[PDB]
Amino acid sequence: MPKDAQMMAQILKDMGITEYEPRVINQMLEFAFRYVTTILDDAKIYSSHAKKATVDADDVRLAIQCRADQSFTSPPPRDFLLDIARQRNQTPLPLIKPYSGPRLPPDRYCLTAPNYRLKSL
Amino acid sequence: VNLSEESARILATNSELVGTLTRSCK
Amino acid sequence: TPLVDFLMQLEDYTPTIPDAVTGYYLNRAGFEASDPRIIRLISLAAQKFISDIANDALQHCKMKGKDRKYTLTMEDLTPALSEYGINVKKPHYFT
Amino acid sequence: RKRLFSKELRCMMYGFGDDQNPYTESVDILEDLVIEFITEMTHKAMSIGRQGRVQVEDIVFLIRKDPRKFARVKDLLTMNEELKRAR
Amino acid sequence: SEEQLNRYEMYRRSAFPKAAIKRLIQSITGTSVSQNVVIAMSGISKVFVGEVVEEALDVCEKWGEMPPLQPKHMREAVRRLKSKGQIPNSKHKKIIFF
Amino acid sequence: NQVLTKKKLQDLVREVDPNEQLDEDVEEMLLQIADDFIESVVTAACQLARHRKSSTLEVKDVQLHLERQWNMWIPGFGSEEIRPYKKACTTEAHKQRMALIRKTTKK
Repeated sequence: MPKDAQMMAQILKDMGITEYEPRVINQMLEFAFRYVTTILDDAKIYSSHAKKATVDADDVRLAIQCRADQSFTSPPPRDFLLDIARQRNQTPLPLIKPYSGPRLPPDRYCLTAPNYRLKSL
Repeated sequence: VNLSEESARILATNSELVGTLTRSCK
Repeated sequence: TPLVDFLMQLEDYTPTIPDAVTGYYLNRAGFEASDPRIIRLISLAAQKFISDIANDALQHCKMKGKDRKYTLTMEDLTPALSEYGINVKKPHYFT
Repeated sequence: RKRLFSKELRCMMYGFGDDQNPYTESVDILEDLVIEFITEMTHKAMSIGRQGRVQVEDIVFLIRKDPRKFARVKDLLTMNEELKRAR
Repeated sequence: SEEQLNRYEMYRRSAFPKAAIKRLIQSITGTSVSQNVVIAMSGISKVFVGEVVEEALDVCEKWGEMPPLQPKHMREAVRRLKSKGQIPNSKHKKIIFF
Repeated sequence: NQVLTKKKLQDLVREVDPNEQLDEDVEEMLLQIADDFIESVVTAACQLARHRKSSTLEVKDVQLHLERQWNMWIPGFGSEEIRPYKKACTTEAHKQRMALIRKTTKK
């Protein structure tokens, strides 16, 4: 147990994870090695783009923020889900026809189709 | 000496035939 | 269409991946494969994908020169996977 | 940068059916494709094989991408020996 | 005919000069290359130009235009070649599994 | 102040297959997609310019965002000559720690 696998069990214990597989700590160290060597990948591309010698802290600060949109994109925020809902929640509920049998969407949104197959010649 | 002067004659005719006028485009 | 005329060249072929293995991984993907020629086409297309990664790793090993037995070490597979969309990054020397 | 392939590329476009007088902004495009093609076949060639530029790794990229670049590099390496055998 | 013989002359005799590509590659490596590298690298780039112009004349024949090649047929030529993997970019780390 | 005007978009469909129509549900979505991506490019190319401690957006940092993320090389502009490619700046600490993985493995 290295000092960063001894600290990876502390992080999962600080969460609600008391019983985990022992393969998890080997997996959470490969993710933590792939992440810092992808940030420092982009932090070396940005140091050469500004034409400097070393990798300063403002390069790593940009490399963190410029890959929080594609590598770790988020579920939509609460201020956006409220505005999408409150215009959807204002149209009234439609009425129901009395006898329509199976009630289904139009035929281009359902999965009912003639569903062919090849002639096994 | 024959290889040195005849190499530039394959390229000298490649500046007389093709690309007489220079054009442009919008 | 080329996909039909290729399938006549598949009646003499038999892939390494069995039909029960491929026919199970299509079941987790969302359908039960009824025609057993579709199972012989997704297994061949996935056998060809392994047979180019394991072949680019061979030519990566035969380009470092040792000529008796070729070991599939991670040093030959990791550059050979990056030509496709598999980017592994394994650590060493955990401090 | 100036254009190092302005007069040579006009002969080549005529060689593949363009015109005797191509536009200037079309040779502007093709001159930047070639400088990137030689860069993106040398930046990837100095990691394969060794950290040099031996031509035994230039022939690796041409297979499994386009067979015309491989069938036209085996002709330039064969005909180098048949043009030193004649001397 | 009399234009096909002139066009076949330019298809074979045209080449990038070896005195400039050896200057161009050595500005990327740092030290030195060999003559059999420059002979091959000057030959692949002629195939690559012939990969674009033969395909940019397919863009022009598809649309309703004539043989003079506008840049509209040339940006479309690089777009169709890149979607078939022909144009290599070693700065885009691609990912196939999602 | 709109950048795409539904006639340049219609010719973009006519150049692919001339017997093809889009719906107004698709046209209103393609317009949105274009504008949204115009922002995505600029919001992540301004930070490349301001990191170079400059206040002008050059073409050399709209290049680096499209190549690295969107897989787009726009040909007809030209760059400066690329510097000699540094291959491996492997440090001494890695040269001595990796010389301990082999020392335990074979000896």
